[PDB]
Amino acid sequence: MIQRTPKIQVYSRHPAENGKSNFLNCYVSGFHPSDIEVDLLKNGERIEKVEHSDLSFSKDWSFYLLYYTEFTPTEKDEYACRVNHVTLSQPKIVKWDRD
Amino acid sequence: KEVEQNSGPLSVPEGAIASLNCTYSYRGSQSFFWYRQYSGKSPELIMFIASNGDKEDGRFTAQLNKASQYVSLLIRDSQPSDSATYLCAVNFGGGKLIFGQGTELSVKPNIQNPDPAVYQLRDSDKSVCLFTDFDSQTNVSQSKDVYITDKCVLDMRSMDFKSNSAVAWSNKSDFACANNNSIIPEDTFFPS
Amino acid sequence: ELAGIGILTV
Amino acid sequence: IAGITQAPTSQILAAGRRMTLRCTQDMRHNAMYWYRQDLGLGLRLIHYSNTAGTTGKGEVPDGYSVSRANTDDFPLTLASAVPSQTSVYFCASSWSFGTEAFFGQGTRLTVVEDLNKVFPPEVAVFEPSEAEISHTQKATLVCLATGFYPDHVELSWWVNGKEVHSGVCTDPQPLKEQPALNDSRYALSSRLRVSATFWQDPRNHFRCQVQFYGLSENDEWTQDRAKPVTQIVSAEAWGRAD
Amino acid sequence: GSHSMRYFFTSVSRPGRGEPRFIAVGYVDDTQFVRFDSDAASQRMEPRAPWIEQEGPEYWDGETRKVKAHSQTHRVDLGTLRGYYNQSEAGSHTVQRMYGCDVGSDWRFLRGYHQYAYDGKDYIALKEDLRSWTAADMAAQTTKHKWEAAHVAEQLRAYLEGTCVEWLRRYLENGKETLQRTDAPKTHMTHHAVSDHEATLRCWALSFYPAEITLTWQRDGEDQTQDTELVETRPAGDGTFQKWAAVVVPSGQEQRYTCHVQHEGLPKPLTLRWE
Repeated sequence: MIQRTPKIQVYSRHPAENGKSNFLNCYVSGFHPSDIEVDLLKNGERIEKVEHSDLSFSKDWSFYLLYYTEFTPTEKDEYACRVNHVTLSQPKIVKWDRD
Repeated sequence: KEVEQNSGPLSVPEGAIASLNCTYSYRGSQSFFWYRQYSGKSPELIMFIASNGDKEDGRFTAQLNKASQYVSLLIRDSQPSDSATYLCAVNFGGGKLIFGQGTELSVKPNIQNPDPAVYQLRDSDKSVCLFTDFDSQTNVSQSKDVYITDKCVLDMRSMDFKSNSAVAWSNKSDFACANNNSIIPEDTFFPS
Repeated sequence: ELAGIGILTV
Repeated sequence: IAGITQAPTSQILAAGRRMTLRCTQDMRHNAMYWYRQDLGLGLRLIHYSNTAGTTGKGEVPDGYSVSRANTDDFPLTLASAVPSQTSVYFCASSWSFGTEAFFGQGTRLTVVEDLNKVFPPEVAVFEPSEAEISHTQKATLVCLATGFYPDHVELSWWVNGKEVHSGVCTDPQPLKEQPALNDSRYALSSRLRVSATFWQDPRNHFRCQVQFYGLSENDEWTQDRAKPVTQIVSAEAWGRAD
Repeated sequence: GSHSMRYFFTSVSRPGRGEPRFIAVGYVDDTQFVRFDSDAASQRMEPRAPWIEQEGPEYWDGETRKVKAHSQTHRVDLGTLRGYYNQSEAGSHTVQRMYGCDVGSDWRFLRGYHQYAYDGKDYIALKEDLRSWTAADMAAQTTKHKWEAAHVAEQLRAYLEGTCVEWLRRYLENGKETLQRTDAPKTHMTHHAVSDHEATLRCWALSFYPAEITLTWQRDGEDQTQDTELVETRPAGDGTFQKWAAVVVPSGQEQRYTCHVQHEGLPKPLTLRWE
């Protein structure tokens, strides 16, 4: 059984401005099998109200998912995405870069 | 649900082209079936159709138009063996396969020399009179009183000869051969 | 619309 | 070869009893179907089963149970038989859901409020007319089975011990002798025409054979006269030169 | 322009005796509109689009029945394939199915697909002609013989050429505001000195539909292609997509590098540089 490691991309729906509401997105792709743990983090703490897209897969049979939650970015607040998978001995954390 | 055909019964003479139709409710239907059921038998699959258009299987032809939710079957050279109840089946997704009421098709035989007659028979317990050798156009009644049955077509095979018949019987002594509510030709041969 | 035909077990 | 089989093909039930119609198929079909046909209409979907282990409820599921423990079997269970369940039940099977369904032999099922309303037929055969011979040179024999219930009869013509299929004509469905009754007895007639020369030959043996489906050896009766069991009633006549 | 409709199915056996997972999704072009999930409390085909909600109850009942039939087919296929490959009932395996049809802008049939995979490897696929199969290994040949004996390729041809195209047109008309739209990319370029003499330029295209887009880096008039950090086109969550591409450039030489953008919503291709 062949396994594949998730690609993780953290971004926002619209260009971010401090004090303006937006949607924090974490897009995982190119992984197998399908089960995967994804949490969105605000200053390292776990954001509870997170929705995600319906599981689909790409042309090479690897899956992809989009986890998202509404947030109001500020200059002090930092956000991240934390993803666990069978191909990961430990969770992988991708910090949110404004670029 | 909701599959409806030409209610019937319909009549087509021997050797002619017959046409049955059928409509359904579910626009998303993708497979359709025509079955043949003789009286007392199980549905024998005639044809199936899926793509729009026409499909030729010998004497049978299926036509399908999803745009108007319509399916139909055409029979060439109607033979006496084609007389049966024809069933229309439409698939409504999954295992929900719905059948219509079924159209009874009667193929009428060609009568060689019509010779209407009525006779009397005998045995060891009742009285039986027989109306026979009439054209297929003649209809038979049942009221009267006394039990009267329906028309039946027998094929003599080697003689190249067919015949229509009907039977009436009773145990009442007032019953007679000339006793006939339906219209019967006056040249009905009676015994003498 | 889903396919109502052509889905057979392996 | 592989096919599909129902069992039984005929059964009479006393209201309140339980009965299971078995249906099996060999040809590796996934989908299976149970239909109910009342002769005043077409058949309606009772139950369906897309795969082995899964079932579905269809057009008329009220009062029926099913099971799909494996691929081959799909039985239909009637727990509490009621008189309104008298019908002809058909089983079908198909490769995949939506593909063509292949039917079995059918099952004529009649539920009665009282087993004492079942009766075997009285079969009599009536010899042709000499006037019919003088006018048409053809002779017609009339078989008549009377006073039976229910409609489970199958008539055939046998000449000299061999069944004939030429010149024969049986009524499509029986008649009602007292049609006002829901339990009215039935009657059926049939005709066999053969040349007058064939009838006048005194060596010919004509026999009308009527198969009646009724009770079985495992059905309790406990009445004084007789119980109608699945039997054959024949009535014969011979030729004569006259 | 060109349009397409595709359905994706995933069924996962879960270690033990638990009910397997089944997820079905439906896409018109790059827009999802229907879904089914076995772990949801509805157990029905659900809408994920405004224009698909106008369909009648018979549509939703038929889709529910058909997607349940797919789910049961995969339920059998998990154990069947497990027996095919002599796998243990203690592990978890995955069956994936994808089928659909593509048209050629004039809404005429162009291509048809039906592909089937066990775990993450191809198992069997309907060829281009929609009448022959491609089996991956020696058990997929058993499945292939079974499907040829039952004429599956004929039925799938009838679906891919008939019903798929009809309902793809009907879907394209209903909600034409959404499906037949074209959102132009909103672009900008960023410059970051990775060190004293180092530089890198990121070309950003946002909020474009459909997802097909071309971003390339060109140095002094010739494309570099290989010297870039290009990422997969990703969704923003509002029906549009994002894509960016970075290039490493020396400091003071940012003007040698230009970003070229191509999309439907842009009548003429775009060229950007570090302003």
